[PDB]
Amino acid sequence: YKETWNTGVILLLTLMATAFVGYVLPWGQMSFWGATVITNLFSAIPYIGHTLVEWAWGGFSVDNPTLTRFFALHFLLPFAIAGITIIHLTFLHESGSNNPLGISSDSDKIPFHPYYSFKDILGLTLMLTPFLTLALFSPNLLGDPENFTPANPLVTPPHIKPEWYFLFAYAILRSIPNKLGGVLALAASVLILFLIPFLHKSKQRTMTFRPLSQTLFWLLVANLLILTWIGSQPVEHPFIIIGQMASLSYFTILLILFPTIGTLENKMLNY
Amino acid sequence: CPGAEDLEITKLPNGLIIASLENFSPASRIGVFIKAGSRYETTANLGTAHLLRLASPLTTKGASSFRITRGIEAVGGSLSVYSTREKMTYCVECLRDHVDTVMEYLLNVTTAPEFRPWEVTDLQPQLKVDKAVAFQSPQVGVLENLHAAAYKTALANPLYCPDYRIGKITSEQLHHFVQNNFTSARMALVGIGVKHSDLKQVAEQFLNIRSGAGTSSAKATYWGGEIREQNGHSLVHAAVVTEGAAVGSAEANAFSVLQHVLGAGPLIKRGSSVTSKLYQGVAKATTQPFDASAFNVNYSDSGLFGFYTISQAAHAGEVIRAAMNQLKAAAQGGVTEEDVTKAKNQLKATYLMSVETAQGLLNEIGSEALLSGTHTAPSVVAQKIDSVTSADVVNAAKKFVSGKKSMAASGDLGSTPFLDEL
Amino acid sequence: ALLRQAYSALFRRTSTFALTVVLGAVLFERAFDQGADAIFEHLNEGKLWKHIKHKYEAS
Amino acid sequence: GRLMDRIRKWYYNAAGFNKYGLMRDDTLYEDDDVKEALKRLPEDLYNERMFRIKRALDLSLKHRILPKEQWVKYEEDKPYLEPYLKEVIRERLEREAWNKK
Amino acid sequence: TYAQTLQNIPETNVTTLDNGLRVASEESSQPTCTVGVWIGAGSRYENEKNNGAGYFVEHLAFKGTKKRPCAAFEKEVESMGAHFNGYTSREQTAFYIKALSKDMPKVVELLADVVQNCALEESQIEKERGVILQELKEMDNDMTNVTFDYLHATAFQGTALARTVEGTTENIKHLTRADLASYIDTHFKAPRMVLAAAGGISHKELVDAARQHFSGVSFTYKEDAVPILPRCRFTGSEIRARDDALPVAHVALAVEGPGWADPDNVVLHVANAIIGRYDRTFGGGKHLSSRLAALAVEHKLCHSFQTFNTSYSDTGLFGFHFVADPLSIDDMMFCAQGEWMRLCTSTTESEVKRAKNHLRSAMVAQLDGTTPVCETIGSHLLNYGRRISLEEWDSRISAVDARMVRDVCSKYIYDKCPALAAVGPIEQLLDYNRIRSGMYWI
Amino acid sequence: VHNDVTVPDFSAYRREDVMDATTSSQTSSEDRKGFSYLVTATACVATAY
Amino acid sequence: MAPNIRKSHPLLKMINNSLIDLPAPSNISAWWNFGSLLAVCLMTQILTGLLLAMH
Amino acid sequence: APNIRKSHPLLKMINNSLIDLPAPSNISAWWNFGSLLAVCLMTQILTGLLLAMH
Ligand code: HEM
Ligand code: HEM
Ligand code: HEM
Ligand SMILES: CO/C=C(/C(=O)OC)c1ccccc1Oc1cc(Oc2ccccc2C#N)ncn1
Repeated sequence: YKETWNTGVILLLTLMATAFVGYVLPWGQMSFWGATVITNLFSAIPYIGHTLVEWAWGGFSVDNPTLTRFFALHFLLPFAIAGITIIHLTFLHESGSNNPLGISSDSDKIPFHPYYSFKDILGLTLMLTPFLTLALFSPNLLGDPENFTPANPLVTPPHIKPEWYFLFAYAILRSIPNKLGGVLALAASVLILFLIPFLHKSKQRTMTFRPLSQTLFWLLVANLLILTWIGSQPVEHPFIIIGQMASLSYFTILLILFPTIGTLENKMLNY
Repeated sequence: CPGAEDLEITKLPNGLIIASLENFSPASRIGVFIKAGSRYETTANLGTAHLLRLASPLTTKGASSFRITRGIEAVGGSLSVYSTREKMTYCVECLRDHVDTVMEYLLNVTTAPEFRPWEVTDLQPQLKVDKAVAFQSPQVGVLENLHAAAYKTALANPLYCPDYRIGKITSEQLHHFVQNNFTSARMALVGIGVKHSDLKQVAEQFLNIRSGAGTSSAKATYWGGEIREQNGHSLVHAAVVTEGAAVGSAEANAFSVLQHVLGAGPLIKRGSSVTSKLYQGVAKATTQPFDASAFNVNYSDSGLFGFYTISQAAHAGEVIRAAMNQLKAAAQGGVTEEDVTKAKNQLKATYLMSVETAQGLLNEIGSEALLSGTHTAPSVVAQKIDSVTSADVVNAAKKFVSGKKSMAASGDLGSTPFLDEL
Repeated sequence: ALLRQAYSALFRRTSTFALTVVLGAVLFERAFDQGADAIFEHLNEGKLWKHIKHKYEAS
Repeated sequence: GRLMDRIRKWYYNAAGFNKYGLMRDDTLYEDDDVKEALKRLPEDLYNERMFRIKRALDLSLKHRILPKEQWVKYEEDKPYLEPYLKEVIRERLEREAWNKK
Repeated sequence: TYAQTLQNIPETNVTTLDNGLRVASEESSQPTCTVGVWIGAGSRYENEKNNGAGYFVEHLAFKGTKKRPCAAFEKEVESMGAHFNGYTSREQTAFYIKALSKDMPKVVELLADVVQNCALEESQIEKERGVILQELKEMDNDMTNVTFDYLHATAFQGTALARTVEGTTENIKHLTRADLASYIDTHFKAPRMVLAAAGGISHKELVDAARQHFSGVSFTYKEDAVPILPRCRFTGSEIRARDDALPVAHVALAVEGPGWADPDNVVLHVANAIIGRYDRTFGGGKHLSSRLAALAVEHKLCHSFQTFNTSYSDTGLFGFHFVADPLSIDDMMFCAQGEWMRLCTSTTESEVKRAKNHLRSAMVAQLDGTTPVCETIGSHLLNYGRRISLEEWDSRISAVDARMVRDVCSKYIYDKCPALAAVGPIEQLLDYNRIRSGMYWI
Repeated sequence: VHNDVTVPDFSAYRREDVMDATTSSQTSSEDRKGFSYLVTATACVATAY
Repeated sequence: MAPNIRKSHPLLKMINNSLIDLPAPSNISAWWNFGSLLAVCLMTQILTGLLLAMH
Repeated sequence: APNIRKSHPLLKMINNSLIDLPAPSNISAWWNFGSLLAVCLMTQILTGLLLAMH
């Protein structure tokens, strides 16, 4: 469902930018250093590098004029997310939902209400429990203690690392030693999602009845846990090599293996 | 360089006749004439001949629906199917240098149809359209009902698929119809603008559905009924006929001539027809606009003869009566020896002019090579035409005033007479 | 005839019409600015720093 | 020898759609060619396909499968659509080719 | 081969009688023939007060001459099996006869008798007056012709070409024996006429029979002079005749054409062949090569559509006409204009290659019979001042290529203010401005 | 009937070059279009600035 | 206009064709629950976000 | 559908409200304020964000 998918990738990118600029607002140590590390990456773009960066900062370093514009952005983007979400669902309604067997469900459709209004409300409380259990019984489990210290430009924290949900990308970033290649590699780690619709070779829609693709799928998921883990570790042996392996297999699996195994499976169905 | 060529005409072992004439025209026109039509239809498969007519562009075993149309159009060619109640012609035209190309599709369409169910299913709603445009001419509606009132079978069958049958014809029926009629002994491969050896090498080493004469049409039983259609139209079309003469019949020429004597179509634009006894007769009868002509059809084992009359509702009475009195007056020796002379000329001219058309010529040639196997020279057909006494004509007329009449009328018949009031 | 030439060369094919607007803007700006600034300074002789600057400009 | 056949029959069982009572062709993603192909299917084949699918979706929402007895056997899987689908693709490639020339 | 057959076509013989009349013919080996006189007259030559005269004259041309009254005349033609027909357009009129070559001379005499001695019987005129008035009401229900009339009415608004051939209700209710007499005496004259014949006829025997019945000689230099007509100004504009009670809408759109003499007309015709025509009874349906045809089919865009290139001496009309249901006018128009833009910007050698073959077959098909061959001669002379053989047409048509179609089309279509005529339930078709915009950028 | 219908007179609005019914209006067309398009192209430049 | 106001109204009609009478596959699993959670997630972030922004 | 201005799920919206949208032929200048209000709004939001950043 190409458009529903592409608007979805846009939702993801906007969500990341939002969380990124939101993270700076408390102005703790990781707030400032994360902002500093990441935004400096772009001064590596050729010719227009330093310019774009200094423009974004509103000066020569992450400072007050950066904070005020990040607050403005953080307040704004969520509304763009809400807007684009409407588009997401609009494109979606053009086709309706896909289903787990990947075959036409026109022969068996049911009204959203009460079936899914109830299923979704139930799904809401099932998730909401672990959420609140965390926010109430372990408030700081996921946060960096470094952020309980006011930002200090003259004291680099020993381990500048992101929030769990960015770790996997941080790992890929550091996998390519070379400021420019790493930035591209970083960008690509998410932009890769725009290519998925073009790498589908299977004659079937889902992986429900595709055992080879299913294991490749769980390899990928495991691959991402590894990158997440690598992203939280210092840049040293054995983490450095493991990092490059997982970063390399990440792109191989999506760009090469998935489309290849898909074709292979088409042959094994005598197609 | 090019000059006077001669109209060759072979006949293969299977009975497949091949006519041919090279007139060095920059364009060719090949055709496949066949003895088939709504005449061979049964109450069971009515309309199948009609649908077959529209099915000419459907995929065949050699070419696809797509390639047929694209392929022909590519060389600026054409492909069409004309047909009567008892003959079907599949012809194509194109510049001389493309004959071989256009030929493939022609050959494919007539001898290798596939009638794929889906293609056939999508095509049927088209009979509804095709038929609707045709019936815009009241002319066509009464003729349908005429053959229905004039016969109990074969020829009584409509030329346009009946309504109740649209969407019910099947690939099986199409196939059976073709297998049982499109047989080498019922087909002729005519072809103007081509060398005979060539058109012959094609017919043989290529045509395959063959042998026999398959299904044979039931005899044309005459009914003599009267079908009337009340539909409001300000103009009433009426046609009163009687069993006429068959084709290849000696009695044919007699009627054809009685046709022109009574009048068969105007020769002068917006002009009155004085040479038309029938026209002139009715003219003296009514005062308002109208039209009247001599109707004459010659079939394999029968024919119909009479008059056809368009007229304002309130005057259909006077107009049809007049058309009658003018036929009786003719059966009672009301025919000058001159009238017979004028007619014979109009007939010869009409015939001769009706062949200047590539289409008209091919039709002429092939019509014979199918219901004969020979080409009656123009001088011979001339000799046959004038060799018609003034008596023959008055006899033909008699046969009408005497024979059992069948009538077909449609419009605001509120003042139209019934066959038994004539 | 300029209008005809203009039409044929510039305004007929949409590609050239866009090229004319761009090239036209680049030239219009350069000229329009110089002109306006020209006007503004004349209407304000000896009032702008540009004007009095020389008096203290002398290292 | 019978290698390709050992593999296929293996993948076939590994895939598992036969546990829903679906034929291989029932599992095809309905792109443009497949849609045309389906329109050409005879009524009976079409209604059977429809039931098989409706049945599968019902099993799927129930999180069940058919009893081992009802599973489609590798060698009894009828390739009811492959014939039509091939012709549709053949026709399409002809046009594509021709519209290029 | 095709090439050769074209060369071996008997030449057209043209010779001029000192009185200004031209006699042309193509002798074939046919026992039947057609001879007639094509006149450079029509409604364009009429004026605001005699508009409809040439048509009124067309209704009398057959009701007898002075030498032989009505009954006598008809009876003489009928009795010989000859067919007498004719017509009258905006810039051309013709009266021709179909008979056996054997009567070629008796025919010629009848012709000359008609154009030169029309009786113009006072009692007849009052009768044809009522007849013409009915033919107007009949033709009024022919949307296709109502549309092309309106197209002219506006495309050439304020000029001679803006008038219909039949004339006005007033002109017809009042035209006089004089006006008709005058019209004839003013327009039917040797220098402006052509006696053409085709079939089995001897050019000689023809011209001899000609000199004999087309004697009338001129004295002054004026009589030998063919009058040049005042040029008609084209106007990009529209006329919308709306009647939602009509079942289908008709729409015709056109830009100004070059006029007979221009070689581009060859390319223009090739262009129209690429777009072609359609109608719900074409069996090719969705596989037709015409892109517009295919679209019309796929999307049920119209009941029919045609492209045309109507030429005139000094101008013309290059456009298209279509019939559609109220709710598909917009898409049809949209696609149609789209195809025109394709012509100017992206024609393919493949397309022209095919358009050319279709055109060849077309020209050849226009010479199928004696009447159609005779109609060609009458016209070729009257418009090109000579006969253009198929061999020549073919030569010209073969020189046309993609690159050339694009340039010519761009030159006549691209960014031009078109003339638009719409009749019927046309609410969905709208705005001249929008249509004008469909005139540029593929 | 439609034969009695004619286009009103637009002399009150016609541009000078197409005022005369006996003159080809094509000759002055690139002029009329060239002018109006010149205004437009200028509006664009003003706006692009 | 129409019988029930859930279809006629220019707004409810939207709420109906996307959250009530909207045709859904009968067999979609729990993995299809994340869209709505994402939507609710978003409403909640915006809400708590504004409340924090005010201080 | 023939033109992509009607088929597309988004352009279709832009078309049915700013291009092919049926408007009275005689509306005056008093009907120009809705669009100005819209433009006015886009401009306030724009200049507002630019100011909010400082
Ligand atoms: C703020 C984030 C997003 C919101 C609020 C959102 C919301 C929704 C909703 C409510 C649905 C319908 C219910 C469902 O199928 O789960 C949906 C479906 C879908 N979304 Fe999202 N989505 C978001 C992000 C994304 C992303 C990142 C992608 C992928 C890059 C995406 C891809 C899809 C697709 C392809 C569907 C179709 C589901 C199917 O197969 O039936 N969405 N989304
Ligand atoms: C897409 C929804 C949003 C996301 C993903 C998001 C994310 C974040 C994150 C990651 C933080 C830092 C949390 C921390 O302190 O460790 C943050 C802070 C903040 N957000 Fe949001 N936010 C969202 C929407 C909003 C909105 C709409 C507002 C209000 C207009 C807002 C206002 C704030 C404020 C005031 C802070 C700073 C105070 C604080 O650190 O708690 N947020 N947000
Ligand atoms: C409906 C649109 C808006 C209206 C009617 C509006 C109106 C105003 C008014 C009346 C003022 C005071 C002006 C003054 O200084 O005298 C103001 C100030 C301000 N507005 Fe807006 N505003 C709008 C939108 C926005 C938006 C969307 C933002 C940015 C998120 C914003 C940010 C500001 C800021 C930062 C100020 C304070 C600085 C200043 O006074 O110039 N405004 N606005
Ligand atoms: C301001 O720093 C915010 C951080 C954060 O994690 O916010 C949730 C952060 C903290 C420490 C170190 C880095 C940080 O930021 C980031 C940002 C980031 O952004 C991307 C994620 C995926 C793809 C591309 C990028 C980029 N650029 N990927 C990884 N870490």
